[PDB]
Amino acid sequence: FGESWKKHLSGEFGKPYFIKLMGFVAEERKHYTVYPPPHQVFTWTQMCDIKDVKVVILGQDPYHGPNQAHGLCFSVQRPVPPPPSLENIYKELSTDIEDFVHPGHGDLSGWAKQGVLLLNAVLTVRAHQANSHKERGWEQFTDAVVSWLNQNSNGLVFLLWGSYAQKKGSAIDRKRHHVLQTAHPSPLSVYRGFFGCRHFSKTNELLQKSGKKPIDWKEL
Amino acid sequence: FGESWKKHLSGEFGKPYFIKLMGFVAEERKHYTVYPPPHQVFTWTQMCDIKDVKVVILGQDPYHGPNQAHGLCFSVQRPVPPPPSLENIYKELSTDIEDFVHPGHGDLSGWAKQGVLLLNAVLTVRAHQANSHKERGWEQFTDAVVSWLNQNSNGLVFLLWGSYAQKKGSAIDRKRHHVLQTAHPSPLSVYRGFFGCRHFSKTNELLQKSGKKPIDWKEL
Amino acid sequence: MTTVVVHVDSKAELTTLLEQWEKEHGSGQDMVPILTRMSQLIEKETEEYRKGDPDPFDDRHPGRADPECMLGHLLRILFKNDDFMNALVNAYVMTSREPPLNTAACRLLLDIMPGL
Amino acid sequence: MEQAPEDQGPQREPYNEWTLELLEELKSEAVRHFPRIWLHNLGQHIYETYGDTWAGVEAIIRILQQLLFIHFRIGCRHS
Amino acid sequence: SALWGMKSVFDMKHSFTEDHYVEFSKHSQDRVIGTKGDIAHIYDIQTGNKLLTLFNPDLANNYKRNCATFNPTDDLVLNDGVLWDVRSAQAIHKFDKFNMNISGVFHPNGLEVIINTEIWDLRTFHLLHTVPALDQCRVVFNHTGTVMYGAMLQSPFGSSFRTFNATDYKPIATIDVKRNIFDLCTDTKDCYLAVIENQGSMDALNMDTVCRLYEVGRQ
Repeated sequence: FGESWKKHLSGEFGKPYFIKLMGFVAEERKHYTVYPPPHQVFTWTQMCDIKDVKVVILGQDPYHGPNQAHGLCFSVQRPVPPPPSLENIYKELSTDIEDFVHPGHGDLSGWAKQGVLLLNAVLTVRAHQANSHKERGWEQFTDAVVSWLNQNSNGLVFLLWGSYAQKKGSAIDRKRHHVLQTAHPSPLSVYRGFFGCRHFSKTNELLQKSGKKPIDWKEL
Repeated sequence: FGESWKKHLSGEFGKPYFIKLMGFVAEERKHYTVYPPPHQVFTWTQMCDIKDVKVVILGQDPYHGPNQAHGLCFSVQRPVPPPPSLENIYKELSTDIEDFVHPGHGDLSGWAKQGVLLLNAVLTVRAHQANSHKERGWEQFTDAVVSWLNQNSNGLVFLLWGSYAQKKGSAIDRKRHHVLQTAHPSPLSVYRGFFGCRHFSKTNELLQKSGKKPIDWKEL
Repeated sequence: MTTVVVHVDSKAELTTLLEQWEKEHGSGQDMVPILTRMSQLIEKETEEYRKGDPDPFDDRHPGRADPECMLGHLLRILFKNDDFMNALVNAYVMTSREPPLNTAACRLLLDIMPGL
Repeated sequence: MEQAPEDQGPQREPYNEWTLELLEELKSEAVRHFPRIWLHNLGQHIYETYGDTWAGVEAIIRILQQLLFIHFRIGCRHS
Repeated sequence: SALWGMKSVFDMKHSFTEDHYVEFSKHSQDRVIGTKGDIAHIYDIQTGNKLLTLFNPDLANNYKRNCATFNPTDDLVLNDGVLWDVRSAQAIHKFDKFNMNISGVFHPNGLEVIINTEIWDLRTFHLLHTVPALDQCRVVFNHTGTVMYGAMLQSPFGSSFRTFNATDYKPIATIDVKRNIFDLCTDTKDCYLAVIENQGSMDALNMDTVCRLYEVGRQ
């Protein structure tokens, strides 16, 4: 776990739902298999810092199969064949990056050092089961993280694609930041809008409205 | 209009929808009758100050009949017979205030000097017509006011009753403030929850968690 | 769009009338040589309305029917009175006894004769 | 020569209160015969179109009594 | 149900909280009968007490719409399709159920009993006749008792009328009223028909139910 992340995240503990989270999910680790272990929950708070966060991309549900996911949202292990929606966001990357290189795998250890907050909303779910758990405390623990970054850190962006990400972080101001939303990256998302939009420039381009640490998509 | 309100509301003008608002609604005043005049839009920014705002109560739609409303939300003129939902919030006031006095009218010039932000969301609609207009700019002009008060002023409360008020101001923090929501004050609101809840103590009671300027409900 | 006239702007001749009585909030004058135009502008507007050979079964308004000429351009203005000119129906009938005090009244209800 | 009788029956002078004494009662029987899906949805449909203006308040007591009559007339024991 | 008063003063002169359908007594009008479910109560008007409640659990048909009435001699009651001699509180003769809804009515001759489409006798209890055009219609007779009126209670209700004879039950006319008939009452002096008809389509959300007066016997 990264200590400088909890420079002011000490106001994450003392709430009536936190001990509901780290004990019962540990109790779910003492009976069942919730899929991501404790040494993969803390990857996003270890690999990147909090000093350079520039893109906020949420994540709805983890990957219930064994030996697939590693904590980051829309992410999977490298020997896993790559997931289709992450294979679907690659399609717009060719049409906007002229120098399109190919990842060839599913580990997202290349964009994580850029300034993207690849956060799953509920970090752990069970093995072989998608949405078994109730709101055991993974939601508001992140809700106290997302809207907290509206105070201290700066330079974010919200590509809150899909109605699950629209409810969590919509009302954050548009003077300090920029919020652009469209259809889901999955091809199971009949009402279109994602299918050709050129949002992926606006990681490189909306930072020209700020002037902060730059981005290259092609770190793969 | 109150000048000290616009101590820092000068960031309300320079957006692409503001001239869409004060010209076209004035154009709607140059063809049709939008019901509340310009000398009743500015009552909430005149009668109370911004230095003492403690309760945030939204308002969905104005009162389309002639000689009824005067700008504040859930409010109507004094010779008008009182509206039923404002007559419905009176029912819980008897069951919680032991010294229950009666207003006898519909002008809310008694609670406005307390610390309640009786704000309509869309301030003007047409005469004899409820929801004729499109989003001509009344919404985000208030959305840039409500979430702006999350920065400068302090001590608010959110009795965001009804799903129209839930979308606007939900995600404001619960460390600095307190958000309690229930069913609608109207008796047309089949799924119950409003019908006996004792929320009206928590204007007098949640300020004991803050310690600011006090409230008496009985100023009527 | 922007269908303007090649002659003098009759709508500006009506809008210049609209800034007088709406500013007559009891200003203390008698509008009887100015409200002749409310019969004179529209009969000038009627004098050119016979150009297209109209069908005389039109009990509706050309603001609903014929947006090509200056009749329907102007009937929608002073019919959409915003319950303000409708007071003059109440004012110059309940408080009307004198012949100038009906001159601003009886010429003008037939000036809204399709609007009646 | 018929003299219609003097209306000395039960009067309803607090119409803002007698409605409130019965609008709950109109909800107190429609839930006893119907699911609350249509009850909130039709109540929302009038509130988006009549609002808090008494023109939906009597109008829901129109529509509820117009259905609860005919639903006790078509031949459903409850619905 | 409420027995009001219509002389000159309008008041609930007696109150009932129980019965879904009340009805007078025909010849001597001092009795009011009313029926909840399968239980029918005989009331007085002078004091409003329960005079005699008649029901036999061993014998009821359990119709959907039970409406206990009187014969015009004020001696027999059709509760649940069972006759009832009101002299000594006994049952007489159950009928055979056929149509799940309608508990029957008396014909004004004092000779018959009209269950929904089966025409019975009062003293031999034999099925005289069966008119299939009486399929689930509420019946209204003339004051003289010389014609029967018919309005369908079928979902639509009453796409037409149904004019019957009171002697041989021959159909006279089915005049086509394009709207939906909801109720029907006629004059004592045989000149008008009070007809509650519904405007629009079959809309349970919007009902515009007007009253349209007809004239008897005019083209």
